[PDB]
Amino acid sequence: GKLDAFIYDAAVLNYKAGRDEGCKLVTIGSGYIFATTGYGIALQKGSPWKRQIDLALLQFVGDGEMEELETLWLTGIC
Amino acid sequence: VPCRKFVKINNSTNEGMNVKKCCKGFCIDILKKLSRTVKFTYDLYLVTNGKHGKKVNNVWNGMIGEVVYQRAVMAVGSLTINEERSEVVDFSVPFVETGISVMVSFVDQVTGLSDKKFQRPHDYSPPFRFGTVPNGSTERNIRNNYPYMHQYMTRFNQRGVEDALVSLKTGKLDAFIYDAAVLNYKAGRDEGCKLVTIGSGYIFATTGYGIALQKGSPWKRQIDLALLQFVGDGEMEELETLWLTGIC
Amino acid sequence: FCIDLLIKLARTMNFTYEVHLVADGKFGTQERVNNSNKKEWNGMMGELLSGQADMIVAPLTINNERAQYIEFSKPFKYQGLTILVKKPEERITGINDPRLRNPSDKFIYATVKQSSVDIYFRRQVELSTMYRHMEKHNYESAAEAIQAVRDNKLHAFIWDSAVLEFEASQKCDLVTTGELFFRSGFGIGMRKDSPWKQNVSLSILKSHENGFMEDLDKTWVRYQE
Repeated sequence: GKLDAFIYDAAVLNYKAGRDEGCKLVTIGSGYIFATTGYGIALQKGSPWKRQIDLALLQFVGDGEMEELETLWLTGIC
Repeated sequence: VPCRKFVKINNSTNEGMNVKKCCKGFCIDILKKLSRTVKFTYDLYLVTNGKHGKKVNNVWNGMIGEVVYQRAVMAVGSLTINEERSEVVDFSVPFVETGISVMVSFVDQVTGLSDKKFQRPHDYSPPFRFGTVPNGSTERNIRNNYPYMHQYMTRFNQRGVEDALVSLKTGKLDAFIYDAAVLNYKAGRDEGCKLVTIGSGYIFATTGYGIALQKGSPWKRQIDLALLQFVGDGEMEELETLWLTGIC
Repeated sequence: FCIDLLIKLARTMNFTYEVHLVADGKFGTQERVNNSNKKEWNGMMGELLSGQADMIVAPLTINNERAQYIEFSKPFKYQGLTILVKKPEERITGINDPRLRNPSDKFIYATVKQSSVDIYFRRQVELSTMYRHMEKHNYESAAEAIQAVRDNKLHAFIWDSAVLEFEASQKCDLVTTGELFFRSGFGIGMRKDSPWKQNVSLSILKSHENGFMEDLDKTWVRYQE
């Protein structure tokens, strides 16, 4: 009770609420009145590795393997 | 995976064609994972003589005739294990708990092999009926258990698994004796679910499914390690989730 | 049970025997000896590989590690794993409980110290949290866990199926879980390539084909109270 609310990123708080004892803290929505951005991979300007990394990410998303990793490393209870 | 089968053209001559077809399923996944792990080469094809195997006066047939006479190496497909099959070849370790079971139409009439129905159908007022598949090792198991049961089953025979399924759905058959998990898979995808299994393998045979290899094969220890690797990490449970549907 | 199995083996094949017991209450694990960085075994495997024992007649948990070192026979028992609880969600329904994925000081679950279940979980590279949690509460024998959960001090215990089914038939407060995972088999612990393998395995299969397994069920398994 030393703080009322806390502004942070969405999915990390979703993972912390998905493993919290009793689920006392409650999130707000799913990013409706928020930024709702994404995470990428930062590369330097002029690196030739960008296209292969993009093809590998589109391979990892487009087969459910990314969904399997998100099922493994996230638990959306309560 | 590709496969071939020597299918004959007509019944006057013995000439035929090796028709090439595609194969999926559970043992196909087992063979693909063995090719991933052990890193060998396989020559998969279908049998043309018939069923699993039956000693017709010291003459075998089917996959037993292919393995014992050394025209092939091993059988990835399912096979029941009894005394003389373990005499003629060497089986691997089992991987799945598949006994036998009886399919009938919660209340339960038959309790198991110690049923009072298994003495005389004149004791009960409706004359019921139950048989097995022809040329099967379950017939040999019954003939080693009870020859009188074979004498009653001789008038109760049938032809096909799907034919016996249609006979149970319409009413041309009362009960049927088969293995457990295959009937569980056929009942888990059946519309209506009127046919109810009996027990979970308590008064039954409770055997397993292995891979028969030749006597003295060097691959036997590697296959025995690979099966325990495939079961001991939940990957066999993943294949059971893929190829079985446990309802209710 | 296994004493009557050995009686059946001595009735089938004529051989005498010498029944003794292992010095501890452990199966045997692969542990660093405290000098020269050498692997050693202990327990029943440590007494078997030293030449002091000949045949381990025990419900041996068949795995890939022990198959690399010794030869195995055909399994006589076929069963899975289950959770011992005492009787709001009083059941757990297996490993897929998310509260057991990230445990705490409330859900107290453990297993027998130096058991093959711990090795099977050690192969599982995605359940290291349970491996770090259960190491603080491992007991010597399973009867210690039965007595501890009898005093409502434990909360879950991974164990074989039919043993806890028989204990549930003995005591009605002992409740098993619903799921059935790790469907494996228990056989006879054996040596390497030896003439005591083929004839003994044929005798075991002869015990499988007849109603002697049903007779052993009539002794202990089918008998209820």
